[PDB]
Parts: sequence; structure tokens; C-alpha cells
Amino acid sequence: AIRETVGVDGTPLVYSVTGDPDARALVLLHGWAQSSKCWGPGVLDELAARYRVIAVDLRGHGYSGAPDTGYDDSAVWAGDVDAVLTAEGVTSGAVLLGWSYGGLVICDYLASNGTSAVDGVVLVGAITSIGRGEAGGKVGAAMRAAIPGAMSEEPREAIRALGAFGNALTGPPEGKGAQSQALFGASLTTPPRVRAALFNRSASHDDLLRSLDVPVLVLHGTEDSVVDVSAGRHAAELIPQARASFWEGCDHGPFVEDPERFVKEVGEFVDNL
Amino acid sequence: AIRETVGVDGTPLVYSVTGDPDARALVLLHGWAQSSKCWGPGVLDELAARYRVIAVDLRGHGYSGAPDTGYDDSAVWAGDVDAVLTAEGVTSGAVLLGWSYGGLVICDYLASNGTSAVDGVVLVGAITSIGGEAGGKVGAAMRAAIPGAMSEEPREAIRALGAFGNALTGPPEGKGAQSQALFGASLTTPPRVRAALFNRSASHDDLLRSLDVPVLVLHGTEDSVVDVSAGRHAAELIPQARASFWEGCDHGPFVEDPERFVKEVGEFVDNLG
Repeated sequence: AIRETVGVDGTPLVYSVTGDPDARALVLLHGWAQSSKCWGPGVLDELAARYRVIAVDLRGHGYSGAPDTGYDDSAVWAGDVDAVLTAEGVTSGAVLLGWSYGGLVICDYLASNGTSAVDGVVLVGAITSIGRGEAGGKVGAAMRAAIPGAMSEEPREAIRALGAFGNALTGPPEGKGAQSQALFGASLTTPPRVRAALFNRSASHDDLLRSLDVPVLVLHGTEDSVVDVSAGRHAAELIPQARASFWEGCDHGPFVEDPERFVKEVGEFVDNL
Repeated sequence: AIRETVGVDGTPLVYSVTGDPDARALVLLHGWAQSSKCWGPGVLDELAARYRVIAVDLRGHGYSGAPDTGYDDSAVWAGDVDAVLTAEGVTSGAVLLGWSYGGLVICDYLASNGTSAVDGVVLVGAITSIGGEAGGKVGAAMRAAIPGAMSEEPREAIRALGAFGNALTGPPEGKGAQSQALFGASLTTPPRVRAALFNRSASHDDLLRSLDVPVLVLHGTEDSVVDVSAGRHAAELIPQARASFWEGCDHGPFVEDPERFVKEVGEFVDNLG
């Protein structure tokens, strides 16, 4: 299951592969300060019964390399998605699913490489742009409160600031306490300098979204406190072939809040390509 | 650098390899609720310049499989070490370095397999037994954390794990990213795994008295996690023990003074010829 490839700058990239090698590739791109573990074991098992699941550790995250520079270069991010697809020999049919920051990683890839390797995109609580005035980068109250404390090298300041997200990634944590802990833990294992580097950039992919020639599922919680639901509304409006699924009452982690509904909606989208 | 093998029960075991493949094998076994990332990049770089560094994720930890049962079986732990050595073709010359719980993993392996593949052992802040066991004597910070630190409920577990404070780093000035990462790794370890590691008994004083290779006991005199008495006990029972008691140090000597740690480990390993 564990694999390694290399980015265009020589950075090692770790990812995991499960499911039938002959099935459709479903590439999972996680959020800021997370890892390939963020999806629950239950959701990965359900997806692996139907697709060839490729769960990447972003550069600076999980077991991937953490270089000093390059996090602000859309071409470097594109190169990372390309390297994983190339390593798995995925040249067509892929579905790229991006949670949170993972939406921006997908859009960097599509902006450099186009859509020839992909049949579909799923944006989960995603940003698709980043910077001042970007509707597709619109952050919620919890992310606004965590900056810049969550980027601190001083541990008490970072723990307090990351801890300020509360139950945003899980929803009500009843029966999910191990997931709650693991998602908080992954944020703290991400180097502060990486947390900072991912946000010290600007990029607009509004015109990329308007140009997409593949179907996109926009899945977003209406009470997302991390990436405002307006960011998902923005992407659904610009993408020519978007299907929106706005989960009433859900915060930032739909795959944790309702793993059954997440797998059903992602599966119905993918199965209908 | 990343690879994987399988334990005697089918559990996947992830580890990483760095350094000259023709150099002496140095196997790193981490502590309770940690991972192969615990050692710190500077320490791993310095060791990789000298040795063939094999850094394991224990079962239940890091990217290794986390099965429900097996953690109270000395034979299963023995089989995990054997699996890694076998996968890497290490049949002689190895030094096993165990931090904290890693020392008990090493003792399980030596009790099943004997010493033919190893030329030396390093016990760093280590337990060697668990359960009136002088080699399993808990320090005051670990005694206070049981059972809060194994709680499924995230507020309780975050508090109890966070209350270890500087136990793993010492004064954290200039080490804030390491402080965050070590706290984070503990939270990423499932609560059920944190509990299962301690729900067992193993008695290895017989094994310590029988050892026929050099052992460096390196232990802080103010270790709040594993009482320095456990190290003094190992150093007394092991026929070829030598001891380095770091005055004032807590549980993370490789974090408190990475230069001293590499010097002392390197001198030990370099004089096994």
C-alpha cells in the first residue's frame, strides 16, 4: 500500500494505494496541515471496494519531504500531482478529490496539465483560489481566528490557535473521539514553517474553473467555519458542469460528520461518469 | 527511503531506510504513542552519515497497521523486529536502539530470537519489562497521565497528553516545532493502541542477565516518564552494560542534546570492532 515518487524539484512524495488496479483511479488530496490519514479508515475501506484509491501526502505533510521553498509555485504543486499519476500509470479516467487546500492543489494541476488524465473532480469544503479578494479562497471565522497563531514555532501559541478550530473538522465528536484527536495531532506534526508557506502565496483559478470540460461535484457544509460555503457556491457557479451538494448544518469535515452520506454522494457522482 | 513488510499476524509494518547500505545496521525503535519521526531530522542525518539507519513505525503507530489485538504478545512484537531485519537482509552486525517502550520491543525480540543478528543494544530512557517489574518503573508524569492519556474523549486526552509538558524535549527554546510534532504524534496514535500497549505483562530480567553483547544504557536522571531506576536496574543486570546517566535530563536526550546523543551512540557503535 505505501509508495514514494519524486516532485519536479526532487522532493520525495509519499502516497498509499488500495483497491483493484483495474478500477477507476480516485486520487485523494487532503487539506492544510493534514495527511493521507484524515479520511477515516471506514471511508477509505468503502472507497477501496469500488475504486483504485490513491491517497497522497502533500509536500510538507505526512511522510512526504518538507523542502524550504516552492509552496507558492502552482507549477511545483502541479508537478506533484503529475508525479503520482505518472508513477501509478494513470493517464485517463481519474477522479481528483480535494478537501480544503486540496482543491487549490487540484486547480494548480489542471492549470498546468489540463484535463486529459481526468474524467471528474470532487471539491470537498474546498478553496480553488487563495489571496486577498478571492471569493474561491474565502476563509471562515475559525481559520481567521487561527492566523497567525497556528503558524507559530512556540508550542503553546500553536496549540491554542489550532485548538481554536474546536470540533470544526469532525462535527459533534460523539463516537469519533479518536478521529478528533488524530486530526488535531496531524496539524501539530505539520512543521509550522510549512503551515505558514502554504498560505504565503496568491493564485486565482476562477478562469481555470470557467474553462473546465469535465463534471465537478461541489460538496460543502453550509456551516463550514474553515472555508466559507460561499467559496463552494463561487466554484459551482463558475464551473460549466458543476453539481452542488450543500450539506445543511455540516462544518468542514463531511467525510467525518456523515461517512455514509459522503461515500454515497461521491460514489453516485463517480459511478455516473 | 519508505518501505513496508508484514508481521507474523499479517499486520503491515512501515519503516524507512537511509545511509550506506554496506554500513552497520542501526535499527531505531521509538516509544509509546510515537513514530519513526520522533528522532528529529538533525539526529537522523548525523546517524545516516555513519550507519544504515532503519527507523521503524511500531505496530499501531505512524503508518504501520493498527489491528485490534496482539499488543500483549511478546512473540508478535519479536516477529515485527524479525520481519524488518529479514526484509532488509540484516543477519549480523545490527545495533538495536530502543527509546522508552522500544526497549521492551527489543527485549521481546531478543527473548524469542536470541542475539545472533545483533552486535549491540542501546536502551534510551527504556523500559525492559512491564507489569513489580523494576525494568518497567513509570516516572511521575506517566503515572499522572494514566488513564486520561488513553481516553477516547478528546478534551481529556489532549489535556492528559499535553500535561507531559517538556518531558520529551526539555526547555523548548529553539525546538518548538519538535515540541509540537512529538505532542502531535501521541494524538495521532489511536487511544485504543495507547491503552493496549500497557494492558500486558512481560518479565525480561532473566533475558537481561543472559545477554552476551554490549549494551549502552543512556537515561536522564530526571526522567519523568521512565524512572532512571529502570536504567540503573538494566545496567546492573546486563553483563556487558555500560551506562551514561545524563544529569538533569528528562525523557528525550536526543531532543535535549542531539550532539551529545549522536556522540555517545556513535562512540559505542564505533568501538564494537
